[PDB]
Amino acid sequence: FYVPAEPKLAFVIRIRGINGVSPKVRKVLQLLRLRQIFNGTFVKLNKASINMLRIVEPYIAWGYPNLKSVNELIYKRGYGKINKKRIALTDNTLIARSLGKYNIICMEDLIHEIYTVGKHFKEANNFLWPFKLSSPRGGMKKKTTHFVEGGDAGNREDQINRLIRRMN
Amino acid sequence: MKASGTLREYKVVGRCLPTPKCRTPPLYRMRIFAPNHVVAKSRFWYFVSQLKKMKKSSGEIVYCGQVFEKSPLRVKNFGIWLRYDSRSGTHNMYREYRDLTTAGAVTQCYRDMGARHRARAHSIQIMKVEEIAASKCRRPAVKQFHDSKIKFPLPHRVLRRQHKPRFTTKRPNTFF
Amino acid sequence: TNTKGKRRGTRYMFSRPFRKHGVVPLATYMRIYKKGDIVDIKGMGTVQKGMPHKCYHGKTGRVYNVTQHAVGIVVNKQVKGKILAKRINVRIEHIKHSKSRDSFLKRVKENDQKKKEAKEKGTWVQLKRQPAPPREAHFVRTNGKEPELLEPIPYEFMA
RNA sequence: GUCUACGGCCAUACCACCCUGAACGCGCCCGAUCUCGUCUGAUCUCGGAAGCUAAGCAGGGUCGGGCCUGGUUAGUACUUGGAUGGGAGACCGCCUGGGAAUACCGGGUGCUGUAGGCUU
RNA sequence: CCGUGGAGCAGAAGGGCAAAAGCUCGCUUGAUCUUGAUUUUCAGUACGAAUACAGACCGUGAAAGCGGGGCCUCACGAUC
RNA sequence: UAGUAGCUGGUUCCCUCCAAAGUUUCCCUCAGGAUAGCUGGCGCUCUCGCCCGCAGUUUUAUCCGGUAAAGCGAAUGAUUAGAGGUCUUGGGGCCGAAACGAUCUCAACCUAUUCUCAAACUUUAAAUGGGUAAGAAGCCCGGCUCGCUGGUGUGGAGCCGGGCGUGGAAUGCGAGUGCCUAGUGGGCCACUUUUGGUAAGCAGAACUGGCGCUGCGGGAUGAACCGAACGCCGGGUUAAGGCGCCCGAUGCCGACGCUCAUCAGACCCCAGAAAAGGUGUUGGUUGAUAUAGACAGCAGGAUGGUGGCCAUGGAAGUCGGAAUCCGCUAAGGAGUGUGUAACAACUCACCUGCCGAAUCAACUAGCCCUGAAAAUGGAUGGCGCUGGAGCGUCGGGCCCAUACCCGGCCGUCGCUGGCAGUCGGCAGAGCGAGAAAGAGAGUGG
RNA sequence: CACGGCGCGUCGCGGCGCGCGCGAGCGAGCGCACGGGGUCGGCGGCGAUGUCGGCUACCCACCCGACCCGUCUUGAAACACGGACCAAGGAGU
RNA sequence: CCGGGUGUUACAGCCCCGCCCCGGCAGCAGCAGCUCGCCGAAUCCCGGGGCCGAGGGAGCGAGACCUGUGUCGCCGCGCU
Ligand SMILES: [Mg+2]
Ligand SMILES: [Mg+2]
Ligand SMILES: [Mg+2]
Ligand SMILES: [Mg+2]
Ligand SMILES: [Mg+2]
Ligand SMILES: [Mg+2]
Ligand SMILES: [Mg+2]
Ligand SMILES: [Mg+2]
Ligand SMILES: [Mg+2]
Ligand SMILES: [Mg+2]
Ligand SMILES: [Mg+2]
Ligand SMILES: [Mg+2]
Ligand SMILES: [Mg+2]
Ligand SMILES: [Mg+2]
Ligand SMILES: [Mg+2]
Ligand SMILES: [Mg+2]
Ligand SMILES: [Mg+2]
Ligand SMILES: [Mg+2]
Ligand SMILES: [Mg+2]
Ligand SMILES: [Mg+2]
Ligand SMILES: [Mg+2]
Ligand SMILES: [Mg+2]
Ligand SMILES: [Mg+2]
Ligand SMILES: [Mg+2]
Ligand SMILES: [Mg+2]
Ligand SMILES: [Mg+2]
Ligand SMILES: [Mg+2]
Ligand SMILES: [Mg+2]
Ligand SMILES: [Mg+2]
Ligand SMILES: [Mg+2]
Ligand SMILES: [Mg+2]
Repeated sequence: FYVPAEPKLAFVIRIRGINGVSPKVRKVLQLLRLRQIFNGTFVKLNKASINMLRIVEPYIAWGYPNLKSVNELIYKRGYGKINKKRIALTDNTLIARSLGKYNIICMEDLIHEIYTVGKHFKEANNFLWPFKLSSPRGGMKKKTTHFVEGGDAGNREDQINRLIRRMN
Repeated sequence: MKASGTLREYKVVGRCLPTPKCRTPPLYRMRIFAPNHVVAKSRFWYFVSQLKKMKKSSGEIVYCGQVFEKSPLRVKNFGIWLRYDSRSGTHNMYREYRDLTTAGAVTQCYRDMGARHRARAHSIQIMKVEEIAASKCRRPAVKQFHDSKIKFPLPHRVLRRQHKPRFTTKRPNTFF
Repeated sequence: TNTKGKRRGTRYMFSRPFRKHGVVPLATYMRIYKKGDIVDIKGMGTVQKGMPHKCYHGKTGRVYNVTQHAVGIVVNKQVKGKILAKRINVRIEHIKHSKSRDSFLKRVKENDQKKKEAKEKGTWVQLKRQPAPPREAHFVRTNGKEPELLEPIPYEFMA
């Protein structure tokens, strides 16, 4: 048997509101930059990220994004955080200035670095503003319960791509 | 488990991570009936945690793949050994069904359990599924379909599509 | 309400461990504490002189004053919504060097040594402790023996 | 191989009984003028060297007790977080993580620091 | 002869204690004079209680040391 | 004299921004104050367009604990039951003048076991959790001062000078600091933990979130439940919940079953029910016997010792006490029941004839039914619904919130953003362009 | 095939890479557009005493929503208290 | 024609099994427009319906030998 390498990149979408959140869950959501329902972001995986996501399992749906999902998310919803301002990325020079020192100079560099989790994935992801996704067309199964028991919360390995296709 | 839609049968094999104590732990294989591979892996971890001293954090899914039906065109009799939880006590049972696919038979089993004993998928623990010869079948509801010259009519056909001609001057016929 | 005694609710905290009563081993007395060591507090009921208050039991502080028999240490205490770094005097029995700092010190010496080395070699070496990375791809070899089936066992009552 | 003086960790070192101890040493042992102290030179203190491993002490033994360390019990008990799960309730099942303790069955029975000896 | 405390340590209880913190003797008055710091309740204020010091006079012991009250946790009181 | 009032009542325009507390300590303090806490306003010191810090979070190390659990063949304290020993004593007897000389015993005792326990027990001992560290204020050198400590320029501390930048876990984020200060100091509710109480929409705590201070979609209705928090609008999509009609949405040729109620059932909080039962029906578990011919059903037998022994006035089998044998048999119990005072008589167990293939139990769990009685007429929200519009497991599609996405508009905050360059026949129209800096001025080959 | 000059070519490994000069880092026009937020260089009717426009405001109808304010309070539509209606005066100086 | 019985290819068929090039041939997640999947750097084309159009001096080239114009920047192209 050939066990493939554990995925290094995950996509996380907040699927619960602001009302009535435990302080610890609130702090972890703030750290992950999910301050609004149907916000999304990329997270690189390690022990710290695993435990951090486990703490906030009931509030997020996360999975392993596909290359097409990364492409579509960057091109359609991708805005850059330039000068503490949310600027839509309509030209390569905006990327080139904010990430020139890291040899990211266009959309292709940004997408490649995000998808392969490069040496400066932290800088690229932080430059990337959190994605504001629309409500899932076709509806959710059940927001409250876990994905394994027929809900939407928790970890879904590759079904996050199906979710993204309708949420963006 | 949420028995959503029609179930699928998955072969899942897993093992503990290598440790200084033992280089190569034995691989354990199980048949899981599940809507998809994610819940299949979850059920595998649950069952193997009950059986052996194994946990997902101290293990790994070596392989997980759907196993397709060998003969999906031959109607077969399936015997299922099952273990379920009632409102007071747990019971082992054996039920036979009649279908073309093992996954279809197991889905029938889940629906029948829900219908007859109000047992839920998180309560049912499926144990064994075997093709059973018609001579070895012992439930009359399955045995009564074992004859060469099967013959029966459709006595009282209830009119469907009752609303497409919502106002019709006939009184419908139920004998065809 | 409760009582404001200094030793209320310490019958287990200040007690001695099982089969460990009697003479205090002298190694505790024969340790050297200087100015600035990170040190742990653990009240020992065998000696009653210089016993720390129960709220500092299990806390870690920094030594700022060394005296004939006792040591003054600065330790943080959470009082309501604020933390006070207050200094207390504890006799040497109820104190113990913290091993949380020596690991970092040894790491500092070791990565400083490996930074000094390879400086002439020009190669690259990692110093920051990266978190546990995800497991990489590998092959699991079956040795001709197929994995054995696992099935749930039937219910049958024990009691 | 091992002992003495001072120790560190304080039973893997303790407890009961049995066997063996070459040399040095440690002891038992012989006396009370002096130092010293008792009802009593028994203890303590002092002065010695006839005898002895009897005892202490050291090593070893016991399908030994204990102790120490593993397996089993056991993914059991318990438990963080979740559900418009079940149940009249009492309580229970599941999802996400952590995860014990008896009985029972194995292995072991002091390591070591400084100084000074014996084994010429 | 056995005896890990199954006794005692003023008192309630709990903790602690075996060539001792218990019992018996010898000598003494650190229960003395003095400025600060700190802990306990706490507002981080007092009183009360307590803890490490420092400066003198001492006690005890061969000495190292120990002692400025009671083995620790309670036994107490502003302005005028 | 407009006496005082910690107590009632009232307390007059708009928009914008921020936004609480019912808790700590003291008070003749408990309907009130003071003080911390929570708020606002005013600022100030720096910061980025290599690096500093900080965190209701994790990771890697390292300590702290005595709850949940467990244990009593471990200490303390409770606690059931039998085993084996002895004289260590006592108690009923017995042979003995007496004798631990002897017989049983009952006991206390000892040794191994055994059943069940602890908020004020414990050898063990979690999960969740509480500290500390993760570098420049750090490491590595050289040298001075000391009245302290000193076998010893010993130890320690403070000083100077010098060298090392891969800024030494992840993630996120500008930070620090100072004045002045209102209101508050009646709280309540919910999951989980938990004390008193028979219990309570009772009384009292811990953590978190809410209500109060808050509107919106759903639960018919509703301070707290589920979803979601709000500037004025258009489009799209959802959450929770729903889609017979009221009432937007299944007017799907939806899937598989279960259930008949002369009191059916119908969705967290939540608004009503238990023990015990059913040959109603549907599943399941276990054990039997049946072509050496069962289960019914229809018919024949259902005997002797002996009216067995003790018995009672009478007990022949049938009120009572043990046992329960034999020969005859295809079979008959010293008897399963009805009957008389006793019999008698009937009947059963058991075996035969006809009939010729499946039949018996004992449990267990679903729905339904009995258990099930209150007062104005009455409420799955109503109508009503039974090839469901009920119950369980499920699939597509559809409906809509002030939530989410796109767009417009108002305002606030931030960029402590840009513009004095309107530089014009005296001029030459730029400083948006990935790369710290001159559309530079002139002199020689 | 986002290949396209000549050379001196080691700026070179065996040519490709890859450097030094070539008036020395200046070829120009037109045109189309998935290109830093809509235009038409496109049109059609009805208009003098019966017709055109008038958000709001006057009256009326319909569907949906909708309990009376102020106050104390944990909690007010309350079977808690003040309030028939109108004008003027009326309380942090 | 039906029912009952026997049985093992007969006047039907079914299942498994060595090979014959895994025997050979299409074809292949099949418009035999539903027998069962996951997808698209391994994905492009065309069409229909609904709502909106906020903003308003972006410059080009002309060269101190001229002073025009209002279709301009980035990007993708075509012709000489
Ligand atoms: Mg909520
Ligand atoms: Mg739709
Ligand atoms: Mg919830
Ligand atoms: Mg003597
Ligand atoms: Mg000896
Ligand atoms: Mg001997
Ligand atoms: Mg042993
Ligand atoms: Mg030695
Ligand atoms: Mg020799
Ligand atoms: Mg003494
Ligand atoms: Mg002194
Ligand atoms: Mg004393
Ligand atoms: Mg007045
Ligand atoms: Mg008052
Ligand atoms: Mg009042
Ligand atoms: Mg406690
Ligand atoms: Mg307990
Ligand atoms: Mg209450
Ligand atoms: Mg609020
Ligand atoms: Mg609210
Ligand atoms: Mg209701
Ligand atoms: Mg809308
Ligand atoms: Mg409705
Ligand atoms: Mg917007
Ligand atoms: Mg209405
Ligand atoms: Mg009032
Ligand atoms: Mg109020
Ligand atoms: Mg009244
Ligand atoms: Mg009143
Ligand atoms: Mg009135
Ligand atoms: Mg007026």
